Amino acid sequence: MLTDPIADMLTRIRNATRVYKESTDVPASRFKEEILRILAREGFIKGYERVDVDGKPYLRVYLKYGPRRQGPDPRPEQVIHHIRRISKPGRRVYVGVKEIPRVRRGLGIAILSTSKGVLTDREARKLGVGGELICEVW
Amino acid sequence: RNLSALKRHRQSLKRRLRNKAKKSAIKTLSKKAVQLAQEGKAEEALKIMRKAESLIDKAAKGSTLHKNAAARRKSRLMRKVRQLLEAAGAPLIGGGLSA
Amino acid sequence: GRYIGPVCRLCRREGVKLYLKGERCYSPKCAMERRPYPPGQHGQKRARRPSDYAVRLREKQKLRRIYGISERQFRNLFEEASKKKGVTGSVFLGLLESRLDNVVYRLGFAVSRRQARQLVRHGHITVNGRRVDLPSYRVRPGDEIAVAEKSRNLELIRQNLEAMKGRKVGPWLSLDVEGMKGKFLRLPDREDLALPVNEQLVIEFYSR
Amino acid sequence: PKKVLTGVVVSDKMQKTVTVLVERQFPHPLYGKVIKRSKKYLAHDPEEKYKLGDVVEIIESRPISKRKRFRVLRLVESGRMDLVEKYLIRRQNYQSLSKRGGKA
Amino acid sequence: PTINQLVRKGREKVRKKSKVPALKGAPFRRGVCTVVRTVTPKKPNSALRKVAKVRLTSGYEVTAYIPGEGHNLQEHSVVLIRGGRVKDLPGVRYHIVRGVYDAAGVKDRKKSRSKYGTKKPKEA
Amino acid sequence: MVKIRLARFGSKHNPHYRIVVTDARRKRDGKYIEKIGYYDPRKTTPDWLKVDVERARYWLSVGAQPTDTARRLLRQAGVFRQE
RNA sequence: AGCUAGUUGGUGGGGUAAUGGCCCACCAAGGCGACGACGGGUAGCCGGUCUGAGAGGAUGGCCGGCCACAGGGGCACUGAGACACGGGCCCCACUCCUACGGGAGGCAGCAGUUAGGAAUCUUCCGCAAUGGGCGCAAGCCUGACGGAGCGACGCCGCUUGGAGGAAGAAGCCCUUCGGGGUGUAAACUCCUGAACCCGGGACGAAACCCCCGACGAGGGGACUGACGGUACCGGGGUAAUAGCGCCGGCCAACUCCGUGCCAGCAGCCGCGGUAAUACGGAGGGCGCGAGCGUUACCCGGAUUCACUGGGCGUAAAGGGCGUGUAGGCGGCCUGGGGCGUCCCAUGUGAAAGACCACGGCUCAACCGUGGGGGAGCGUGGGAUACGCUCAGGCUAGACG
RNA sequence: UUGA
RNA sequence: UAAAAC
Ligand SMILES: [K+]
Ligand SMILES: [K+]
Ligand SMILES: [K+]
Ligand SMILES: [K+]
Ligand SMILES: [K+]
Ligand SMILES: [K+]
Ligand SMILES: [K+]
Ligand SMILES: [K+]
Ligand SMILES: [K+]
Ligand SMILES: [K+]
Ligand SMILES: [K+]
Ligand SMILES: [K+]
Ligand SMILES: [K+]
Ligand SMILES: [K+]
Ligand SMILES: [K+]
Ligand SMILES: [K+]
Ligand SMILES: [K+]
Ligand SMILES: [K+]
Ligand SMILES: [K+]
Ligand SMILES: [K+]
Ligand SMILES: [K+]
Ligand SMILES: [K+]
Ligand SMILES: [K+]
Ligand SMILES: [Mg+2]
Ligand SMILES: [Mg+2]
Ligand SMILES: [Mg+2]
Ligand SMILES: [Mg+2]
Ligand SMILES: [Mg+2]
Ligand SMILES: [Mg+2]
Ligand SMILES: [Mg+2]
Ligand SMILES: [Mg+2]
Ligand SMILES: [Mg+2]
Ligand SMILES: [Mg+2]
Ligand SMILES: [Mg+2]
Ligand SMILES: [Mg+2]
Ligand SMILES: [Mg+2]
Ligand SMILES: [Mg+2]
Ligand SMILES: [Mg+2]
Ligand SMILES: [Mg+2]
Ligand SMILES: [Mg+2]
Ligand SMILES: [Mg+2]
Ligand SMILES: [Mg+2]
Ligand SMILES: [Mg+2]
Ligand SMILES: [Mg+2]
Ligand SMILES: [Mg+2]
Ligand SMILES: [Mg+2]
Ligand SMILES: [Mg+2]
Ligand SMILES: [Mg+2]
Ligand SMILES: [Mg+2]
Ligand SMILES: [Mg+2]
Ligand SMILES: [Mg+2]
Ligand SMILES: [Mg+2]
Ligand SMILES: [Mg+2]
Ligand SMILES: [Mg+2]
Ligand SMILES: [Mg+2]
Ligand SMILES: [Mg+2]
Ligand SMILES: [Mg+2]
Ligand SMILES: [Mg+2]
Ligand SMILES: [Mg+2]
Ligand SMILES: [Mg+2]
Ligand SMILES: [Mg+2]
Ligand SMILES: [Mg+2]
Ligand SMILES: [Mg+2]
Ligand SMILES: [Mg+2]
Ligand SMILES: [Mg+2]
Ligand SMILES: [Mg+2]
Ligand SMILES: [Mg+2]
Ligand SMILES: [Mg+2]
Ligand SMILES: [Mg+2]
Ligand SMILES: [Mg+2]
Ligand SMILES: [Mg+2]
Ligand SMILES: [Mg+2]
Ligand SMILES: [Mg+2]
Ligand SMILES: [Mg+2]
Ligand SMILES: [Mg+2]
Ligand SMILES: [Mg+2]
Ligand SMILES: [Mg+2]
Ligand SMILES: [Mg+2]
Ligand SMILES: [Mg+2]
Ligand SMILES: [Mg+2]
Ligand SMILES: [Mg+2]
Ligand SMILES: [Mg+2]
Ligand SMILES: [Mg+2]
Ligand SMILES: [Mg+2]
Ligand SMILES: [Zn+2]
Repeated sequence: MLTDPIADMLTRIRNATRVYKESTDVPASRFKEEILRILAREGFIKGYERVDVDGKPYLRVYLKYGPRRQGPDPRPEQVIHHIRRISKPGRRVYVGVKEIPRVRRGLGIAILSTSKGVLTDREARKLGVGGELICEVW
Repeated sequence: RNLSALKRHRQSLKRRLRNKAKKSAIKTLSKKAVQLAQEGKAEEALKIMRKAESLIDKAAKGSTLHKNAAARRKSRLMRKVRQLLEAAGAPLIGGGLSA
Repeated sequence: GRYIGPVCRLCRREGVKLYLKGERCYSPKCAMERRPYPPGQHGQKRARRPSDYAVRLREKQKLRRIYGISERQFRNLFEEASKKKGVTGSVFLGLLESRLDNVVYRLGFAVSRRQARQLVRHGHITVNGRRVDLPSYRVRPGDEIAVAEKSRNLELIRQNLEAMKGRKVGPWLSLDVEGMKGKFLRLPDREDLALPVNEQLVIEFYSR
Repeated sequence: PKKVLTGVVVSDKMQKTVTVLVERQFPHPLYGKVIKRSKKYLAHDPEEKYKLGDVVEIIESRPISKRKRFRVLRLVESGRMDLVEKYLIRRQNYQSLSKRGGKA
Repeated sequence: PTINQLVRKGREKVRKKSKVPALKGAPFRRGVCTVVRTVTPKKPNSALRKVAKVRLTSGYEVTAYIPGEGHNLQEHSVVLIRGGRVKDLPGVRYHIVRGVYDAAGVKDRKKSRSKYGTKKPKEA
Repeated sequence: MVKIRLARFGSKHNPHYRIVVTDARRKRDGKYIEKIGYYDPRKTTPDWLKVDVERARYWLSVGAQPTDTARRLLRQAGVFRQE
């Protein structure tokens, strides 16, 4: 058993991209799927899709990267130079709308889970609501 | 030395005595009444009970008891009295107690 | 209060020309002209590479010494400038520049700042017709700075205000050489002033 | 408004008085983690109406005694010693914490 | 530590021990001299540093350095202690205030005078 | 009894009072119940005396007793004019 | 690390303005504690204050709010109110009177004395102003207060001069002995004119009161200033206090002589044993300036107790291992609830302070006015993603 | 032996 | 060799 599926996911991703994988499977849950959408729309990953491995539901997550590069070490840049978990079991982090942070002066996002669904710090700010600060990506 | 308002003391001692005396009477009569009732002697148990009521209310006219202090006493009195009587019966003189 | 001592030695230390004397500072009789090198028994030896600190110091010393203001008053002004909205550097200068003892100097009633200071003290100056003998008094926009009538006929105010005929006056100021009165038009913009000083360094000195 | 609290009756060895265990949750002031603290209230029960295991509402009342400043508003949920258990046990572990002896 | 841990034990605040039990943390303490010895420097020094055992008002007895070229402190000299150790003589953690009470200022001192209690010499 | 009086707030030689409603027993510069005006005895500005007439009238309506000086100022501001 | 007998609860009383083991009979045998009881130590709490980028740390003097105390202990009387600082009773310690039986007293009110201490003021003026008590009022009382006095203790403003002056006096200091420095600094020339001397001279004070009117609204009139002959205005008018720390690195400022592990310096690293920019003096220089240094103490730098924001193979740090209690934490789907969480409205968040703005003292310090802030908590309404809870389902964890 |  | 010491 995973103690925190959401962190598990952000990591599977963190790890998959650090070795330039093409996709990466993660056990499914609506909530996880919901975050992937934000992740897609913001253009961090190419997208994802429901699949079945060994007969159990997963979520292929097609990752994205920059272009090849010059000089020593041609490995591309990462679209996801960062992806950390904020709230964690046994230390949840909740914020008010005036308390939603601004990741990298806006060049990054923060996915919150509010009583109006899962949204980015901009979306959440817009609808004028706060919630559980899930993670920040940039 | 000599703060002429020693007069306040001088007076408190009088008022003290004046009160102490009014209450001493209230108590004695209250008992007398409670005792008479406790023996079924309704006729006079109330007779005396009324003096007590009257004495109490008068004491409340000035600083002696004044207030709900009186109320409390009249209450606890008629309460004890009516009861000790209704343990033999016959509320004769029907002094202070109603119906 | 105020320095009160050899002022040319200050020019020589900052290596730049400061005008703590008005005339003479223009004449080749100036000390910055004769021996343009630090005062003292070592002013002529090779100056060692100054430390980042020395630089910020010397720079700020320069600016402050230009107005003859005390490190005390000089600092309080800077802290006031910091708090206010707007580029601290600019605001600071506008403030140092709004000092009556200085405005009187800008309007040529005096040849130097140290002189304009004494003019203010000895009541020879006026603000909106009311007397003011506070060198630190802060002139606001619209205020009119004049000369006490009782003073208008002074052997000194003659030359100074006379020699002011046909002379230009800073963009933020207007001078009426006849009525012996000028007007503080607006707070000097950083670019209006041309001081041999880099405020960034100053802002950074008080940063430390 | 008179404060109202909800808890479990963890004792009723007292005449017309039951011990209600109320819990609360709050963000630790510096560390944020939601922590759960709890307190026991001696509520007034004039009819010996409530029993061990009863979850009830307690309401700020006028003093009934030193210590008693609450009355049982109403029964929220009948029997459930699962809660009473935690308590008894947590208190039972106290034995094994001195210089004497108890249980593991 | 985990958060649960910090929630349970929390961090412990750093306490600070004094270098000057001049008691009441008082800036200065008055005392009377016992001895007026001399001491040997340690580590890599050599000289006859002038110390003084002092019985303070604060019910204390401690050694205190006598700064300056030379003093006039006998046995029962009334002195003022000010605190400031002396890297060389372990045990000496205070200084006598030249210029206060029985300890006379320093003579012929023309520079760092406020320290060493020396009035300004007239000149003309 | 409650009162409508002056509370000194200026500074040395620079007195500025506050017309206040405070309990009679309180120190003067102490905790008042309500400010209902102010007064600059040296009338150093065009506005050296303001009074919330509606409010003053309210307190007077419930017992508040003005100082003889506060009564004077309250009058000057038309608290008692009934034309 | 266990605590508890009025102890926890009950019935009936007593008591108070009033609830209540507050107190008393009688009855039950309870109550409290690792979510830290009991004990020990220390301490009046708060608005705020200092510091910090913040989070936080430290703090509670002045001012405002609450509490407690009035030589120490206890008690009640009087009264709307007290268990009463300048009221009462008793015990105690002390001081004073004593014809020895016995009495008198309590500055943690203002001022002052003495003691202790490194250290903290005038036995001042006034009741004019504000406020308070009593009085129908005149008025009386008010060491509350408004003022002055002393102390650079702090903050702010101000002066010890301004302009001209030698390819540059003398003196003093270095020197390649040519000269370099102090330095336009000085003397000088001219100008202004703090101090001081005359003249004028204040706001703060219009009420209470009297008259008219109705003892009201309204109107009219009179008295009253401690600060003070002070502030300030005008006239005249002298060129007239500068000190303190530092100059080896950190750290801005360097040379000669003296001294020779000595005398001494020293915040840390360190410096002095013959040529020391580090000891002492001198010339020169840097910093700051009616102050400048020192000591002590708080925060900072210190992400060095790390929530923001740290670590544990060899640096300090994994428990010798297991079993397991409490606690902490919890896979996937659906539904109810709506505690956590989030949202709107509302109440509260005093004044002062802090922030912004305008304004009053010539400025400022200081002060007045106005505006904007605000976490937390109460109330009403709403949201339901996540956490929690209840109910049902699943098989990917676990177990068989 | 000390110190550098 | 400056000293401690011989
Ligand atoms: K009487
Ligand atoms: K003009
Ligand atoms: K036990
Ligand atoms: K009324
Ligand atoms: K009872
Ligand atoms: K304790
Ligand atoms: K602050
Ligand atoms: K923070
Ligand atoms: K605190
Ligand atoms: K505190
Ligand atoms: K605090
Ligand atoms: K009238
Ligand atoms: K004059
Ligand atoms: K002169
Ligand atoms: K020599
Ligand atoms: K040497
Ligand atoms: K030297
Ligand atoms: K030296
Ligand atoms: K520190
Ligand atoms: K070990
Ligand atoms: K062990
Ligand atoms: K609220
Ligand atoms: K739900
Ligand atoms: Mg009798
Ligand atoms: Mg009465
Ligand atoms: Mg003149
Ligand atoms: Mg029971
Ligand atoms: Mg509770
Ligand atoms: Mg040595
Ligand atoms: Mg020290
Ligand atoms: Mg009126
Ligand atoms: Mg027991
Ligand atoms: Mg009862
Ligand atoms: Mg009762
Ligand atoms: Mg009890
Ligand atoms: Mg304790
Ligand atoms: Mg204490
Ligand atoms: Mg910090
Ligand atoms: Mg700050
Ligand atoms: Mg803070
Ligand atoms: Mg206070
Ligand atoms: Mg005493
Ligand atoms: Mg009474
Ligand atoms: Mg009394
Ligand atoms: Mg007294
Ligand atoms: Mg003494
Ligand atoms: Mg008076
Ligand atoms: Mg009065
Ligand atoms: Mg000379
Ligand atoms: Mg000159
Ligand atoms: Mg003249
Ligand atoms: Mg009068
Ligand atoms: Mg008449
Ligand atoms: Mg009449
Ligand atoms: Mg009138
Ligand atoms: Mg240097
Ligand atoms: Mg020699
Ligand atoms: Mg020697
Ligand atoms: Mg030195
Ligand atoms: Mg030498
Ligand atoms: Mg040096
Ligand atoms: Mg040095
Ligand atoms: Mg810093
Ligand atoms: Mg820290
Ligand atoms: Mg570490
Ligand atoms: Mg080892
Ligand atoms: Mg190790
Ligand atoms: Mg091991
Ligand atoms: Mg468990
Ligand atoms: Mg779950
Ligand atoms: Mg759980
Ligand atoms: Mg659903
Ligand atoms: Mg649910
Ligand atoms: Mg809720
Ligand atoms: Mg609110
Ligand atoms: Mg406020
Ligand atoms: Mg102004
Ligand atoms: Mg305000
Ligand atoms: Mg808010
Ligand atoms: Mg609400
Ligand atoms: Mg609500
Ligand atoms: Mg719902
Ligand atoms: Mg289930
Ligand atoms: Mg098994
Ligand atoms: Zn020049």
